[PDB]
Amino acid sequence: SVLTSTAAADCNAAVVIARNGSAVASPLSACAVSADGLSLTLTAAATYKPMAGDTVDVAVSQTVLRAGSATGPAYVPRPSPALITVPSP
Repeated sequence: SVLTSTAAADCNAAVVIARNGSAVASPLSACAVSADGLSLTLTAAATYKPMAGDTVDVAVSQTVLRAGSATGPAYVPRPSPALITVPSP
């Protein structure tokens, strides 16, 4: 997968970051993708630090991130947010 656009505003509109049902506004400052495209490379915001817990999902009906390619099928929300072992108690 690859991001169609990588502007600061565009990055925050692609995913929703929450913890215990409470979301976080503009949790990122930038975004990118790995060379092989098998993983994302997100730049965090300055309002939190790593403490081994978090969760993340994708915004409903978003089109910024597309699998296959930048012109392939788009991502859709998971049944539940995926786990991230970083910024939250």
